[PDB]
Amino acid sequence: TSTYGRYGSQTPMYGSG
Amino acid sequence: MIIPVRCFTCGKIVGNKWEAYLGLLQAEYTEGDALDALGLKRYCCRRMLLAHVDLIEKLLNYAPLE
Amino acid sequence: QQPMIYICGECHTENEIKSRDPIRCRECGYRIMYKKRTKRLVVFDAR
Amino acid sequence: LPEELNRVRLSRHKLERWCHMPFFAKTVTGCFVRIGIGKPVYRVAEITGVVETAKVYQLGGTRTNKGLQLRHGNDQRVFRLEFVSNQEFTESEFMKWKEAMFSAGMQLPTLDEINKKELSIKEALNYKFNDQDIEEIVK
Ligand SMILES: [Zn+2]
Ligand SMILES: [Zn+2]
Repeated sequence: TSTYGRYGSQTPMYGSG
Repeated sequence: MIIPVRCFTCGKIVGNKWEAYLGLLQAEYTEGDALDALGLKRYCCRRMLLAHVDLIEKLLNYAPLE
Repeated sequence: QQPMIYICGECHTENEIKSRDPIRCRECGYRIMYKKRTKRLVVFDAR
Repeated sequence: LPEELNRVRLSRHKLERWCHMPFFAKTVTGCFVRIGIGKPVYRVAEITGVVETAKVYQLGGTRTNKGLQLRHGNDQRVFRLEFVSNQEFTESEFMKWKEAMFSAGMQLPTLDEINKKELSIKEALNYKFNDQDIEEIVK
């Protein structure tokens, strides 16, 4: 249980805001 | 806690009749006519819905979360 | 590598408690906490 | 090598465990994160300092209003803890960071520095929280 990403959870961008 | 699935003495399914019984009593039914409408003829089966006390409604007041 | 996870009380948030640790919730403060269900096989021959 | 640089790469699932652990400005300062710019392009920015934003945002279940003072060679600005990527340092991004550091005049941190810094993360992970850190954590 260190980094269970499996990609990921939709990483938001900085230029998208 | 919860309505028994079967009448102890008969074996007739009364688990699907507690909520219907409560609805019929939400109407102006006399307490016996609700049982009569639910198709409960034997008094052994009628006592299942007559005497039942629904505590699972009180136990659900102790929400684990929210 | 299992940290012995507990469930808080007033919080109900899983906390990681290893040995030599104070039993408190990771949030809001709670000295009561319970244990999670086992992972062993639970089988009832319904009767 | 981008693969050795991935050891000190801070993914998104590790910042969640240390949103409130002290000594934060001593363990993360020296590592590299894969921050997002935005379209799928990325740049390797340098974790320089620990800053705090006035914008409180939720990252899954946890929330953190803190920022991170990142810098890609010369281009430095504020950043938040939600735009970081779990993706490892790719070849193109690694070479782009190398060119940003060579174009900026910054020395490339020696590999022994990365070797001695990557173990800080693991010793921080298995740290026993016997002192008064639970109380400040809850506060
Ligand atoms: Zn019966
Ligand atoms: Zn607590």
